[PDB]
Amino acid sequence: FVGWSTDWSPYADQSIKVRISLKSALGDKAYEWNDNEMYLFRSSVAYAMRQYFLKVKNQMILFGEEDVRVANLKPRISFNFFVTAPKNVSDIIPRTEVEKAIRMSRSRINDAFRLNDNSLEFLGIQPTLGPPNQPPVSIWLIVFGVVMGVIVVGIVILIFTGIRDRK
Amino acid sequence: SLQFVFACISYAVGLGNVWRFPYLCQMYGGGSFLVPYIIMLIVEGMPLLYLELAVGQRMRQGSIGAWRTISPYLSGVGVASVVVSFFLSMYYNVINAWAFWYLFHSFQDPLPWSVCPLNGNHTGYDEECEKASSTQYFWYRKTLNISPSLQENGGVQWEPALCLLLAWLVVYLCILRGTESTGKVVYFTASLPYCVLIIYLIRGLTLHGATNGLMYMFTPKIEQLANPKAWINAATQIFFSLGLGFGSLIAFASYNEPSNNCQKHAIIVSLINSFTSIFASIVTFSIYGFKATFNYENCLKKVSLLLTNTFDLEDGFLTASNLEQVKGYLASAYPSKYSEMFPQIKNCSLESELDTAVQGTGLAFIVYTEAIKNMEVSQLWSVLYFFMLLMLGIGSMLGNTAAILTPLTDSKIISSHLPKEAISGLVCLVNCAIGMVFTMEAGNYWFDIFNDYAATLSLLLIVLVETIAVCYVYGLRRFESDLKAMTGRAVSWYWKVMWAGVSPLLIVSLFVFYLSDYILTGTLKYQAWDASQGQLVTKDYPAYALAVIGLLVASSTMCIPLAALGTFVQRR
Ligand SMILES: *[C@@H]1O[C@H](CO)[C@@H](O[C@@H]2O[C@H](CO)[C@@H](O[C@@H]3O[C@H](CO[C@H]4O[C@H](CO[C@H]5O[C@H](CO)[C@@H](O)[C@H](O)[C@@H]5O)[C@@H](O)[C@H](O[C@H]5O[C@H](CO)[C@@H](O)[C@H](O)[C@@H]5O)[C@@H]4O)[C@@H](O)[C@H](O[C@H]4O[C@H](CO)[C@@H](O)[C@H](O)[C@@H]4O)[C@@H]3O)[C@H](O)[C@H]2NC(C)=O)[C@H](O)[C@H]1NC(C)=O
Ligand SMILES: *[C@@H]1O[C@H](CO)[C@@H](O)[C@H](O)[C@H]1NC(C)=O
Ligand SMILES: *[C@@H]1O[C@H](CO)[C@@H](O)[C@H](O)[C@H]1NC(C)=O
Ligand SMILES: *[C@H]1O[C@H](CO)[C@@H](O)[C@H](O)[C@H]1NC(C)=O
Repeated sequence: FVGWSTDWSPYADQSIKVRISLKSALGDKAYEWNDNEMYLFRSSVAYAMRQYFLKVKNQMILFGEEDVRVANLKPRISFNFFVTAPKNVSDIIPRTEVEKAIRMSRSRINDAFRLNDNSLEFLGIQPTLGPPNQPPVSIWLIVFGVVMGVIVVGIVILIFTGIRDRK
Repeated sequence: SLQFVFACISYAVGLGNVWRFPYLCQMYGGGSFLVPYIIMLIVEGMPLLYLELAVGQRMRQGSIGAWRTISPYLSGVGVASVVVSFFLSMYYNVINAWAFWYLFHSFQDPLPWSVCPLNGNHTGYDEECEKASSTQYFWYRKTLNISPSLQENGGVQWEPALCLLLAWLVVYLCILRGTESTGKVVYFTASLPYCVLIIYLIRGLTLHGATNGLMYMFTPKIEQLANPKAWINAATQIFFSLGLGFGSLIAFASYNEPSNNCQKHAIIVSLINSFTSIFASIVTFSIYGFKATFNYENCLKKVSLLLTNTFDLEDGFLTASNLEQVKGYLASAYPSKYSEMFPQIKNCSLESELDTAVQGTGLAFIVYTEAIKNMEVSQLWSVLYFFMLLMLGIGSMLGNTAAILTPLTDSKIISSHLPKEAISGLVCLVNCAIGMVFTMEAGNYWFDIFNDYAATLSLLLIVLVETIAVCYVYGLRRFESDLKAMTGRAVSWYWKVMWAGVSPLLIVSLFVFYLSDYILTGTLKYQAWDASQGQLVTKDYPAYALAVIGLLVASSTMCIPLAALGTFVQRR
């Protein structure tokens, strides 16, 4: 292939893409995605990174809104962000740790923007719905057994009455 | 008083016109099937029903006795009137079992047809439950466990077999217990279906996109109006719903007073049955149109989401009202990207969905489960509807079994060898053993076969034989004179003409058209579930299934001619 693309980079393998749909989750009464919303999103991501590095690795790292670098902003509200070192921009946090941090504190990020796990897609971090807890076995079997027992008792009573009448 | 009206309504309202009619109507394009049914009612329903009622009233005998008194070499037709009914008892009670199943899964807050099962990662949904609706997946997999093709059939599924056994036990209990208390039972078991249908009609009309189904059901498409299969199905369905051919009407008429009015009774019964079937179709097709509209909206939303994701548009920029314009703009902007996903875009329209939203023998169950899942208190409405449907099925099965057992009850030799009460148990056991076939993995295909052919040709042939015997063998003038002597006000010329040269001619013409269509097409195919596509695909019938259907039809059709030949041999 002759030529080159202005969109690829060796560190683009550590980027996480975020896609946001404001007017689908909220319909009306939906805020516009200006720079202030981007600042709030970067602060939420930095908070999630801080929480992950404090509650797992026992390392106090002072992330900030300048350590979550964002590129490729589009009117869809779909960009690529990557989290770097606090003051060592040349150092990029590996994508696995970023994904673990996002998974750990995704509910807070969703609550900060009033989105729920479907209008805020991280394209690589798929949420888990939750196991459908089951009764001991089910209710169809118990009700079926009760009904068939009642039917058998009634049939036996009717047969006994008929035999007595015929006797 | 109102007791007679309630009894007539109960005799007219049955599981047939509630369940089978919507499925046939959806299969044959809605209005293109509805129009013949009204045509087939005023031509075949009222005249033949009144003829059967008059014969039963005048002869003062059972079906076999009446058709033996009319002519010796014709008496065997009465035997046929049992055999077909037996075939009904082979499979009809199976429907009740399904109702039982759908009742037993009605006491749970997480209704089985409400939430799709998880794939296993607890992250998404099953592919079968995603491509198809939750109700459809529950019906075709968690209830019937149907196989993709009829050729492969598994073992007898134990839960459906247990449900069928419970249904047969309930039928036998009702046979033993209920013999004359129905007069009180008519006070309650005749109006509940109408109330349930009113409630479900209200719920359907309160749903978004409900008028589309009503418009579809009342649209008389001329393209599919010419199909003889629609006429044949309408004729057999009206005959089955009115009970013609089964001989129960003759037995009931033999128990009435000779001065009892028959024309009014027949007209009222036919009109009530037709109105009830139309009302049930209205409610079912309102819910069906709701389902089709929901599927259409979901498809449009998926297409818009894919376009927005792959072209980075605004969230609300792309809507249903301006889809094709945006598609054209994207094509004119960069056709390479548009063509990179052009095969992925799906063309979905209201007509295609309404044609193939939900279809099959369980249209009523799927449609009403979908309606229930969008209620406020789903469990209560589910229990009420399934109890009503089960009660209707129980009543219909009780009538059919009484009609079957009456010739056996009148058998002096049989009564002298075994107790009368044990005969009912033996019949129930034999019917359950025969109907356990439908509980297999592919038992739904056999149920469809025995719902499409076990009463299609047999009832038509029985009705044709009966009307020919009444019009020409016994003598129309003699029958009219006897009826005038019995009650006065001899039959009007309308009824005489219909009995003489309208109904038999129409039956013969419809049979000839159906035979010609089958011979020309030669491609009798059945719908089969496809989980990979999550839809229904037409597949050619296998040789053994076609032979079984042919044998089932042939036994009922040849029951009468064989006995006629035997009687002729005995005379000679
Ligand atoms: C901000 O973040 C950036 C990172 O983004 C950070 O910069 C890094 O700093 C570290 C620490 O100084 C650098 O690591 C140094 O590398 C020196 C260069 O020599 C080595 O270079 C290659 C490093 O690969 C390492 O890891 C691989 C995989 O684990 C391993 O195989 C290597 O052996 C090595 O450990 C390496 O490829 C290279 O290989 C030599 O040998 C092969 C034969 O095996 C031969 O073929 C090669 O040609 C080559 O000769 C070589 O090993 C290295 O000198 C240095 O080691 C000395 O210093 C450390 C302490 O720093 C001592 O512990 C050690 O004993 C030595 O004295 C160290 O390994 C890393 O390269 C930087 N990366 C970048 C991108 O800059 C900044 O410091 C951060 N800044 C702040 C303020 O936080
Ligand atoms: C579920 O996990 C398995 C693990 O191998 C994976 O292959 C599969 O794709 C996952 N399901 C989905 C829907 O991604
Ligand atoms: C939809 O319509 C287009 C327009 O001709 C056609 O090319 C395509 O095959 C149709 N079907 C699908 C699934 O896109
Ligand atoms: C989904 O599952 C993951 C692990 O499988 C778990 O961490 C997460 O809390 C779950 N989310 C729910 C149940 O909402």
